[PDB]
Amino acid sequence: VRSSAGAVRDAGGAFGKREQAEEERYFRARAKEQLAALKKHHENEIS
Amino acid sequence: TTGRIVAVIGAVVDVQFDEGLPPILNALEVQGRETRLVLEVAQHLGESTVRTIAMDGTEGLVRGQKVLDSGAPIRIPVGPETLGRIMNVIGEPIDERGPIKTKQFAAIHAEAPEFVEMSVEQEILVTGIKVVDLLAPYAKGGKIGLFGGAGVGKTVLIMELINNVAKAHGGYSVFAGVGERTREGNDLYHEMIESGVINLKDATSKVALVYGQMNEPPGARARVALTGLTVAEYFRDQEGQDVLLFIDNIFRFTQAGSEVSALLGRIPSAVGYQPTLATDMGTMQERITTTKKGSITSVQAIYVPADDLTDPAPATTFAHLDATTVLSRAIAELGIYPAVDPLDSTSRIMDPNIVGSEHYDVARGVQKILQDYKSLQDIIAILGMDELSEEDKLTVSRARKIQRFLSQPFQVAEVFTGHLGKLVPLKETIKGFQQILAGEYDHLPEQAFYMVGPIEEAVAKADKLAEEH
Amino acid sequence: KTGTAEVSSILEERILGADTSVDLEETGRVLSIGDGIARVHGLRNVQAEEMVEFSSGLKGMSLNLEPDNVGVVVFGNDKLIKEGDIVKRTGAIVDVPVGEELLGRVVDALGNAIDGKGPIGSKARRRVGLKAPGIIPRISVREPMQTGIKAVDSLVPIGRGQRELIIGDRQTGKTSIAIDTIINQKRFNDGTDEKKKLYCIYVAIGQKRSTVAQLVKRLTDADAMKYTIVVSATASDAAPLQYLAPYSGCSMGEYFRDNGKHALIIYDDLSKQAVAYRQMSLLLRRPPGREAYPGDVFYLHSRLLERAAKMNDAFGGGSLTALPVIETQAGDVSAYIPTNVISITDGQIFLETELFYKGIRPAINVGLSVSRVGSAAQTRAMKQVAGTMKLELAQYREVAAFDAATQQLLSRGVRLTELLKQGQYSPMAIEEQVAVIYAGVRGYLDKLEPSKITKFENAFLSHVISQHQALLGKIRTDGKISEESDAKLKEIVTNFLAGFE
Amino acid sequence: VDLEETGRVLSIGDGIARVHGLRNVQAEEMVEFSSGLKGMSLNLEPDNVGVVVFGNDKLIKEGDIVKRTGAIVDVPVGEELLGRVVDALGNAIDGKGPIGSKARRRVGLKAPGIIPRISVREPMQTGIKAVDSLVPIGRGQRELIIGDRQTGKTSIAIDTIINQKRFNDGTDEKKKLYCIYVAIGQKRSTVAQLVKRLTDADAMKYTIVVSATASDAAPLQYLAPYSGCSMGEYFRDNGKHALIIYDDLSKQAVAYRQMSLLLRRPPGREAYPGDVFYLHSRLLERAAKMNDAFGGGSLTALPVIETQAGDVSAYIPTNVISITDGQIFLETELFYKGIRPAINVGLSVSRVGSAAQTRAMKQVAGTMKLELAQYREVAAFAQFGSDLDAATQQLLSRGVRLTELLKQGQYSPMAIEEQVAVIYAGVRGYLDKLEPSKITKFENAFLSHVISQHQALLGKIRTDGKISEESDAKLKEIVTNFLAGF
Amino acid sequence: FAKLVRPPVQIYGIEGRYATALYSAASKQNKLEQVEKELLRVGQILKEPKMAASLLNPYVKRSVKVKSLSDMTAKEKFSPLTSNLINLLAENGRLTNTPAVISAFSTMMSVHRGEVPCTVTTASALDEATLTELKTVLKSFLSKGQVLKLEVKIDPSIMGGMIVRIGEKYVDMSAKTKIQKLSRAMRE
Repeated sequence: VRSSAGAVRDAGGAFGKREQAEEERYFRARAKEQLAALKKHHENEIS
Repeated sequence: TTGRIVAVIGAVVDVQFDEGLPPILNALEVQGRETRLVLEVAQHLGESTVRTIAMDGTEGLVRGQKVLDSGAPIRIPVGPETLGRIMNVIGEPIDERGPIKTKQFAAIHAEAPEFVEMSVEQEILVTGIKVVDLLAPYAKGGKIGLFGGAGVGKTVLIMELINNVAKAHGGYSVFAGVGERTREGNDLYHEMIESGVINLKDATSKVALVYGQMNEPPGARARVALTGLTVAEYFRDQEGQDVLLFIDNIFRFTQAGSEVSALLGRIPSAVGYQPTLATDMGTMQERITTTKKGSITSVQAIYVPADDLTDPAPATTFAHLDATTVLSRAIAELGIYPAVDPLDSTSRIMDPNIVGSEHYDVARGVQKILQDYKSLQDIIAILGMDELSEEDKLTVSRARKIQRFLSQPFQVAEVFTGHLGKLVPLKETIKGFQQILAGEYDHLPEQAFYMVGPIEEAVAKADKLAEEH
Repeated sequence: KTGTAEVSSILEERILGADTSVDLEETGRVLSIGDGIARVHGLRNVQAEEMVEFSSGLKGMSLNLEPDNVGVVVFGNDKLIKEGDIVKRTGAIVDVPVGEELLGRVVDALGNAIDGKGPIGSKARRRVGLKAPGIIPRISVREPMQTGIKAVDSLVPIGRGQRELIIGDRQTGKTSIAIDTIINQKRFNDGTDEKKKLYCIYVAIGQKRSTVAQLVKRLTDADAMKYTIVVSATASDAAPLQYLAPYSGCSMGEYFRDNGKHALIIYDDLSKQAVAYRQMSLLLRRPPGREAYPGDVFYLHSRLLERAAKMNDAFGGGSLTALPVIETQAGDVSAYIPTNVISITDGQIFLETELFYKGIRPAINVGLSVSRVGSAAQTRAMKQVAGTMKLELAQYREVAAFDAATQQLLSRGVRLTELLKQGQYSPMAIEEQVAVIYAGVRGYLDKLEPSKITKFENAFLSHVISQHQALLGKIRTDGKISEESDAKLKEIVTNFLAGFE
Repeated sequence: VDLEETGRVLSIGDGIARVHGLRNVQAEEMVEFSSGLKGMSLNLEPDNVGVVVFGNDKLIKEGDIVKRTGAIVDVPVGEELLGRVVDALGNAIDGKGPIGSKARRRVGLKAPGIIPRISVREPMQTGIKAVDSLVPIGRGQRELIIGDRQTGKTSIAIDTIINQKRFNDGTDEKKKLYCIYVAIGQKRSTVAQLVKRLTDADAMKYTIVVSATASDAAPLQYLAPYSGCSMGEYFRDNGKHALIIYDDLSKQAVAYRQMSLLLRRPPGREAYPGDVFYLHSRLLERAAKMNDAFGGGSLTALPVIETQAGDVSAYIPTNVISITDGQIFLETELFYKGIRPAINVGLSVSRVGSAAQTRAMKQVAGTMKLELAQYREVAAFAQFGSDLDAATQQLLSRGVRLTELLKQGQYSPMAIEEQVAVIYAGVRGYLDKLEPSKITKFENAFLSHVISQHQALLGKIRTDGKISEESDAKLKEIVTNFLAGF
Repeated sequence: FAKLVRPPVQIYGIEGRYATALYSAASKQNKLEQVEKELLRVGQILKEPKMAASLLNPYVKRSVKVKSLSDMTAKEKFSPLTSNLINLLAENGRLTNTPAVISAFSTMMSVHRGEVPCTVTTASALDEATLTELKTVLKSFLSKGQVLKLEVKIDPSIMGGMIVRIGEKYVDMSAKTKIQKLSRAMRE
């Protein structure tokens, strides 16, 4: 046999559900980061 | 001679004909039925009555019904002349317009391309499709299998791709609703009326209508394979125009020959199919394509019903599919629209000698990056982005962005997808790929790349987000 | 093959030349009396799939045919059958009386009542041999149909003539789903718009006598049964009987809808139909397949499903609507019935009995239902609300398993999902549905705790009705985006919610 | 009427030929029908014989009086087709015409016995780095090739052939060999590309064409095993080292399956009958070297294994493993993970043996494989990566360096000694400071530097086949210049 | 569903069904001996080699087969039940297996004539006078209607004793069997 890369995520069970949810949490943190940075950049380009 | 109804549970009928059994591929009409009921002689059982493939409803028949022996397959005209109406394989124009009579008329049972006389090159039949160009660019006139499921975007992506390419077919074209919905039949009729690549009243028919609908039983629904092969041969020579061919769907079609095998008492395959159901289907795949005087840019739908990726039906599908279109219904479940199985589909125009070293290399690196995305996804599922390494969190964001940039909402999709189509330029696609490799939106949100066209358009969308934030 | 009459049963009269007198067109002796698998001595001149009438009145459906022997169907419990019996083949495709005199009358497919409401008052006998609609005959249809459950009309808008397929397994409220639709289909059928006034069809296959009587109590209690057709194939429903019950619905739908009735048929489950047809084929010794089931159930069931046509202008203008409800084996999507419907359905609904296992009642399998019909048959107001609601519920689901602003979003979406819930047997008009939709799109109680919202939603519907029942009918008849009714809603929302605390 | 060597079609359907007559006709012979259809029957009923339509017999109506020509399967022999595209029916393949092959060898070819076998010592021209590295193929070897859709299986084959065709175009006295490889179950476009590249790769110089089309007759698919067996035996008993490639193999299995199914013979597991052992191993067991008595030729075989979703328990695969003197496990996800070659190495294995292994390349592989396993031994740890034990970190880097070297180039065979040299440089630790993303281009550039300059030392080692410590150091210094100077 | 006259003998197979039908047909008019002679004659009449060839000719029409059969049966001036039975069997293609049915009906008519089976075997054959004596010996075992139709046999393979099959009774006095029993004892 063989084990997949993200094999559990491939299965995506409650573990995979957690994978999705933590992706949500961390990627949303980074997304707020990128969005705030872009707001700052827009503020910078305003002048 | 003339067969006479003898003894049958329906269409599996050896009709008593005074002389013997006609030659192979014999399709004879039932004299004495409600409608023109052509039945195909298929079992060389002898007995002056050959168990014959009747495509029609057998009800009402009385034993002894003497039928008209023809002796060969159905003959109807072909060529680009028949274009403009919608006709049956028997030639029955079901466009409520009577016989759309053409010139080139012949029987359907024939051979495949010659061992020395076909076309021997592959030309990328580009269409500017975001994902398809991004990784798996197609080619001219090949066996491209559309691995998608039922209600799985196959008809949705089909509408998008029809809107994209069909309006500008190289020559004439053909489309088959092989077991398509009758509701879909009427809707597709209205759509062709509103499509112009084929025009109902107008002679703008760079396309050919064909229907093998689900309410049409297999006897016809399983039989239109030879009709499509002959139509492709015509577009090669008789219709003689650079033609892409649409035919959907074949899963219920090969399954239809399977269901027929039982009446044949033919051996159930692994999925119960006819043992030679594969033989025909592979041979069906061998009939008409790009050749010296042949050319068929036929689009082949690879239905994976029940999402059974390794289906024996999918097995035969992969067996001859010169081009692969692997959907990832999981991706669509994740909201992907496009949603293909990226590291899965194969296409020859994705090669350094073909795609160019840059494009093929970029696509392969994208595949590797997405593989890492999957791998580390579970890894995170264990730990999470708390341990996200510098190379890793970077990889995570980049892979999310690649997935985002993968999809786009079309204008025909804008009916549901809201966003109208973005005509993705190939150079724009490769440029967005290189920029993402650089990280063109490191400070920005990848969600702009989602359901988007050009990467610059995504930068604009992210700025719009900055406004809406 | 076994020479059936190779015995002197016919061979004696053969060698003695005594057999010549046999009625050999549509009658004769039984070439085989056995297991209801009927072979008839002669009657070779009988039509195929024709009607056979035994000398004991029993009906025969000759499908298989030896040259004169046949495979015919014992339309009844034949414990009294006799060798060589006489079946006077009626020679006809099966037909039975049709007409909305049945709408409000509980008879069988052959027009046979079981509840004692009298002989089939439905007008004319229709042979179910109905094919697919024509390209000229058929066109796109997008008129609304009676949904009456919040999310039901919300995301899977009910089209007048749309053929549903609602995935929900054993004891998943599938019957409850049908009852909810009927209560929704009641007020629509309980309307003066003959298009809305639906003399329609609904049935639950394998509805045993107790199930039948309970469903009858319900439907009559609904009084929409008056404008409804309801047959309950009880525990003894014959394999031919249950098998053609969908065909009975097909002929009935041709009758009314093809005469322009915007009407709906609800038959389930075709999986039981597979069991019945397979029981026949086993009795027929016919070649079996997956689960011994025939692989040709595709076209056979297609005769009903694949002919899905909402009566267009050419078909009278009504609707020949269907509402299948799928029942998973174990989530066995690839089950013969399940894979087939998947391979067949173009659009289908799914219910999450796991959410019902989670306790949600109702518990539709969010996302898992498919509405390729889309919102074209929902209120453009409901369509506008749903444009947002789709993303709202998605995000509510997208990160349901817990940013704070994202936390605010998740709280709002979870509260909204809680609000969208409905009770047991409580279908109604979509007006209060759109009212709560406006509440959520305004988040009119997203600050009220879902437990506080648990009663706040009811209080909101109540205070709105006591405040804008007139404006309710206004937005209703108008249908379009009522900014005036929108501001009235904002005010009455401040009233209901703000005055609720 | 005829009842000895001519039958008359009794009752048919789907080519199910059981004719009346030719009772005294011999068994297993390809005979002409009343439509002249030269075809073979096996199911000799008491009353008839089940005849397989050797293709499509639409030109044969029922009742046809088939004349049992008493002619068994006979196919040509001799290297006249080496480079020529021919079909098994005496026809051409690409329409490449008469190969100048005249004879036809009856189906009566048996596999060699133990005495008729010869010890295998030929290091196979593999053109794929790890292919020759971990385990090349002996003189007449037998190694499975497990793969999936568009898996690069034919691409690994192309690497081998490109390594092979040079000597096929060449003359190296121990490398003089015969080549034939099947494209069974092949699309017309695929076969056309095959012929076109065989020309382009010059593989159409010394290769005898083997392939079964998608439209190829199922009986043709079945005889194709026998066809290749006889074709190989031609040069094998002609002392020429020969090669077979059962590519694919499962297709003919399904073919004979449908055959016996029509014949109503018992299906067996997955409808596969025992011939998966009997008929398939009937050709498979011959994967050896014809003795010096049997000519001294080698009968190599390269069967192709379709991993149907990795159907590891395929009765096909089941027989294969019990028969496999070697197998090709492919870590296709690695190609999907960019690593194409996608080597399933710890998964890969070969039971043919090292009697055909260059003791130089053997010396290289002895450490390369141990390092690869040790890397694989804790490669899971690489995930975290951080705090890597210095021994573990170094083992990983060696494995990391190898992973950089792990890839392979389509249709890009190379010198085996070149790979031996690259692995030797690694063994020197001479690659420890090359960034793996660039270490690949590094090794490539050092390779170019040698093939220009140390090409002299390259031939020195090659013809030498013996790793002179001085020659070893000379290559080491050439590489050190190439790399430090990279 | 004819209550066909089961002959005193009952047969099985397609031949058995045909035999019961013919027993009904003949017994209707009891032409057992008459049609029996007819069938004994037809056994060769159809055994005309060209007749068998045409019947065995797969390239021969079954309709034409029945036609030529009718011609040949009128040539025999076939009895009515016999003629229509010949036609029916040809329609079934029973011409391939007609002689077996003839033999079965023969057995039926013989048992109708009380065909008491008997088969006399021993270590060999023996005296004809002793043969009549043993026939008488069996006669006391034999019953009413039981007419001695013995199958005499010589069997040196039978080490000794006498193997007398009679109807169902099989009296194998075989001293080969005695030897077997003796060996069984000699073990113990």
